[PDB]
Amino acid sequence: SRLNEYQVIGRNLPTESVPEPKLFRMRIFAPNTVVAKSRYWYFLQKLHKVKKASGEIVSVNIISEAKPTKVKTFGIWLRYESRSGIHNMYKEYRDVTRVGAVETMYQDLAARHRARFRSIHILKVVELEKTDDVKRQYVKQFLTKDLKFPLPHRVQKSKKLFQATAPTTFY
Amino acid sequence: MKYIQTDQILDIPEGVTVDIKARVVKVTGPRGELTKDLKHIDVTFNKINNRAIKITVHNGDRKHVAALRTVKSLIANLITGVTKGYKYKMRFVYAHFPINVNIIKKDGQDYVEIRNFLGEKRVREVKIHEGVTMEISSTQKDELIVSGNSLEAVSQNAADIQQICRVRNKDIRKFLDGIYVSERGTIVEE
Amino acid sequence: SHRKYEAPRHGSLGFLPRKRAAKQRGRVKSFPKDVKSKPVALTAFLGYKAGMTTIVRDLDRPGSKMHKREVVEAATVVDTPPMVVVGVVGYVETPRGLRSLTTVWAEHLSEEVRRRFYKNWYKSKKKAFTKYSGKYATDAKQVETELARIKKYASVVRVLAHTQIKKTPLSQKKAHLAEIQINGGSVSDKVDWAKEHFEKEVSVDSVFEQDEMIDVIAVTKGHGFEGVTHRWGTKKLPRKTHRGLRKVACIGAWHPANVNWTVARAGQNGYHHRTSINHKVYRVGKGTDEA
Amino acid sequence: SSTVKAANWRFVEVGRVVLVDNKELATIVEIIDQKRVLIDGPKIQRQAIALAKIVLTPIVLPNLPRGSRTATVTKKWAAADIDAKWAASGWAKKLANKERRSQLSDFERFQVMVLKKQRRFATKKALVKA
Amino acid sequence: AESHRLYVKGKHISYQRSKSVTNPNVSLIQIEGVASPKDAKFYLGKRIAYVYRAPKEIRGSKIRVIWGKVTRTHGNNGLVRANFKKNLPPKTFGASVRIMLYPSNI
Amino acid sequence: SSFEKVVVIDGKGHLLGRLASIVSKQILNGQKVVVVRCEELNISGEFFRNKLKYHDYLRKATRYNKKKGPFHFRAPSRILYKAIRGMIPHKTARGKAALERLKVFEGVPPPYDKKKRVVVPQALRVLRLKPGRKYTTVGKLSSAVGWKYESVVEKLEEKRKVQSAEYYAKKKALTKKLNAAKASTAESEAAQKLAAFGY
RNA sequence: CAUCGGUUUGGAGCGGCAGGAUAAUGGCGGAGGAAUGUGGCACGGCUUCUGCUGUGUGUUAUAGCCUCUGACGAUACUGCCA
RNA sequence: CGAUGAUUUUUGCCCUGCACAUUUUAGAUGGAUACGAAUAAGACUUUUUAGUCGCUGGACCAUAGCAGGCUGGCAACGGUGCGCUUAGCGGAAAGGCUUUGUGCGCUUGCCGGCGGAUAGCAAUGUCAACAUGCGCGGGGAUAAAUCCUUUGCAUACGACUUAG
Repeated sequence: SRLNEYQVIGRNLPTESVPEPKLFRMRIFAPNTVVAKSRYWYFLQKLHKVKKASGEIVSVNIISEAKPTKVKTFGIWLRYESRSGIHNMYKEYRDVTRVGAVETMYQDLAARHRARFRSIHILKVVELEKTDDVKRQYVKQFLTKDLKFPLPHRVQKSKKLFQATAPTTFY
Repeated sequence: MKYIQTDQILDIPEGVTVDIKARVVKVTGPRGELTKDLKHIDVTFNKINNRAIKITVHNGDRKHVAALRTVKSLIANLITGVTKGYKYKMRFVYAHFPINVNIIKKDGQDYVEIRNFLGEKRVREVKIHEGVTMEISSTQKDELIVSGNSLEAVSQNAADIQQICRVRNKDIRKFLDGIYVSERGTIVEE
Repeated sequence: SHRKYEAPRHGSLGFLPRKRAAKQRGRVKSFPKDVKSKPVALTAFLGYKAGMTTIVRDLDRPGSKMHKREVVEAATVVDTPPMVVVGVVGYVETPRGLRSLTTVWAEHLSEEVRRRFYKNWYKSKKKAFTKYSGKYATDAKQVETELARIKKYASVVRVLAHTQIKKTPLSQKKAHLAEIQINGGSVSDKVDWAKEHFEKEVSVDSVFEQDEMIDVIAVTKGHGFEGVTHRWGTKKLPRKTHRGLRKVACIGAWHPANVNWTVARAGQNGYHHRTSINHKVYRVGKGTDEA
Repeated sequence: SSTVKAANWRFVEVGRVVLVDNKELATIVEIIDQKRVLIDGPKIQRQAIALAKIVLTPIVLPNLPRGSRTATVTKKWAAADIDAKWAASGWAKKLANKERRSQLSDFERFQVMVLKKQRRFATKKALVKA
Repeated sequence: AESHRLYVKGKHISYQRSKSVTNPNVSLIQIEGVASPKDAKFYLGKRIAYVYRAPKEIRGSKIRVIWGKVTRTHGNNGLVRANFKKNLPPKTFGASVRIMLYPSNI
Repeated sequence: SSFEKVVVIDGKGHLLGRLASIVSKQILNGQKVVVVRCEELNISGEFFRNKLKYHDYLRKATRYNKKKGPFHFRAPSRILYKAIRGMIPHKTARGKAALERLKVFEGVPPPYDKKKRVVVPQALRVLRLKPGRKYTTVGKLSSAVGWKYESVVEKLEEKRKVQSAEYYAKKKALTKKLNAAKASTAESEAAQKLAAFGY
């Protein structure tokens, strides 16, 4: 989707036995706060004896990128369901925002594994600080010194249906 | 994976002048000139110096990268064809019936005429490609020498001669008769 | 269900439709391919079927049981008086096929060929080719201009020739006029050859030699409306079949719910255009020879 | 010699001046992917953009380090005087002439026609004798 | 003086329609040189004339007109919806109309 | 975007179906279209694949009478015409008129050899196909299935290009002379004012 | 044609206000650090050292970058304007 | 779909210069404005090293004058329309593209004088190419086919091959 990173905090409803239950935080990549709070309860019931009916959302906050114009490399740890089983995988993405790497991930597993949004768990998104942290060659090839490349065969978009001159692709 | 860039380096010997313009390679050497069109491939060329040429593929996938070292090898074969030549030697293999091979000329064209192959009355004729020289070896009994500047033409004439002498309706493990390429080298020994 | 037993189809689907020829004069569908290195020569001739005869001949075919031995063979006589050249046509290569560019005629045409252009000759003023005959007035530059156009643009040159049917015993007075392609030499050579032969006779001995293999173009014998039994050679039905037996019993399955084009049906038999090839020339006789 | 004809492409490199929206200049400061770059300029917002949305110009801002911040890019842009180099090219001149033509009024178009008539008279007079 | 045109060239393209049902009360018009809804919004409210020839003369003239006006844009490529006093006959699909420069708001 | 009296399209290097759809919408909307050089059109996919497709097309014929069935035209212009006609409601009077607005040719016959041929960028093979893909030339596909006049068209196309080259050399020479005359009248009062107006 | 009333679709619309990490950035200042190490230095292959260049070293020099942070100043986004 | 022959002695037919009036239009309303080829390439200059052009036709040509009137001058010896006229090229469906001389106009290249109203505040406010007919004028040419009789290379009848 078009996503945002949210900080969602929730807890079990206080009881006279437990008047200050533990506060649990999750980082959720969701298009809006309605899905952000929905995804939160989805993962807490995978981890704790809690429900939306027996729990309480305490805080929902957008987490903005720290340096949105600094180019980073992200490692994303995934747990997705295929047609046959459940698999763990790790992939890497280059982007300037943490959210935009997760958006690329969702497009990428849709394209390479036919994995829908419902079939994916994001275990962890980590910015790889060191160039030695980069394991995948499809993003390591852009970390070489003095990187240059042309864009051969440029196709120019025309406003008109008919053109009176021969087409060209220089660039 | 779309490799960002892949490179190969041609090496040009001292007397050879490669010449590339719009993926049309013209290699000139002491032995003559050879030309090759590579318009079916998306490659670019950079002259590093008079002894090296860079061959590059930009943002190429696995197969388009695979087509790069073959471009290098084809141009290298052109280079070694105009400076050393190519020589394929064929040996005549027969158990009973001697194979009578002659270099004949009919209608102004050179032909290799194979007779008596496995005793057959049929006369096999193989057209000799342009730029390719056939010779019956004097130093060796039952040997044909296929030589020329173009490796592709030389090897294809050798293959024509070998393929026209195939055995039919027999156990070819037993009936091993034929004309086979025994040595693939160069005219100028190194 | 399949046929109980197999049998080949009756008749050829390559000679459909079995209709009457559009004309009685057989037309050369294809001429011999032109070779420039050869001399300029005609590729066809028109004659009249006289009759059949018998010859005796010594066979020269080694390995045959009739080798060096006399054979008795059927032969056909074709009456072929010399044809007269009266015109020339130029053809142009186009992306839609050959196209005739210009037709140049001779100055004088005989009456037998001018009757070709009439349905009622006896009631006519016989005005054909009179203004064209006037085109030759004292310089004939119109004719030379058309001939130059043919030389400049034509790739295929055909001559126009007619038979001298008055030399045959036929009571018909119309000559038969046909286009005969000229092969050999350049286009200019062909046009010069055609012009120099205007109003001249061309004999068979200048077109065909003895021992040649030639083709025959003709319209076959007409038989009128014919039933399937003789038109297509189908099997006669049993003697005890109701409503007759010279039929095809099943003219189709239930589906396709139509009669197919491949089923034998009654219709017109004979009078078809045929091209028959590889007829050997045993004799090119001469009319002046008394033997 | 060898005489190899080489491509005269424009490269995606740190220091390339690009047009954005066919109006404004920017420079590439760092490459993200085959498809995306980070661009910056004095009169544009530092942003991650796709190379399809921009056009590489024949101008390179020399000696621009990878990942340079806005202050460094602005200082080096002013030093190299990229704006003047752009404004001196036929590309920028054609863009400017297109804008100027688009701002003409009906009266100015009439004057253009009249002056064109005069210049055509002079041009034909010169052409017939040469 | 070789040109005297004061209207923009147009074409009667279609009726308003779904896949199978057409609505003759709305015509789809292509204004020449217009390729976007932003360009086509200049022409909203302008009067359209379909000029045609007829067998009978009316007051010495064989030229008749059906008048209309541009009401709204259509789609993304600069076609407009038009509303004529009498519906344009279906035979005019592909026929040229005149997009008038009035009511002017320049 | 202008309405033209006739749009003459040079069909060389154009993808068959994309050009067909664009031309179909053009002629439906009342525009006269001429497509020349239909033997230089392109279909995506290797030659063998498109030849197999045409043989699938040839398989189809009316069983009870072959003369009623589909008529498989072999000429490149007729292949383009079939592609276009499949995109037209050709069984109505309006579709029939729209098809009357169209002409397709092999080569560039008169009078179009001395007219302006345009291209259609949305249907150009060099601009549409990924640079590694294989394509077919309709002229080669037509010859492989029965078209007889390939060598006639190329002989006539070489003659036309020789004549068209003489045209261009003459036109280029007069452009050079006119440019030299416009250079002489530069920096004149009329020229300076026209430069301030953008001309 | 004008103006009105009802309904409705728009504009590259314009302005004011509020919220958020009282946006995150960026710019300016301070402190620390590293490399896809700038200058320099030491060895080299081609250069009359003509973006010459490669490999080492180390930490701003004849480029810069990253992290933390201090006082300001904006913008995005989402709402509100009777 | 092409080439070619002949096309009514009738007041009928053909070609052509006008003049007028009509029917029709799948839809004029300044101009269909002509290299070829590649596209991981094109084109300029030096030098084959390098620099420059494109990044769309929002271009080019044409465009002022009662739908464009009537007159005058200046500057140039150009531009353009029409009519004769010279020569050449074009056969893919050429039916078009050039070109010589000449004559009559116009010229907005520049500067003048006179005219337009009232169609009333819009009403397509009527201006085109193709065709046909009809009047004149100038030239030009002067047929066949079918039925019928006949034939039998044909044939159910039509049709076909012949002859008259």
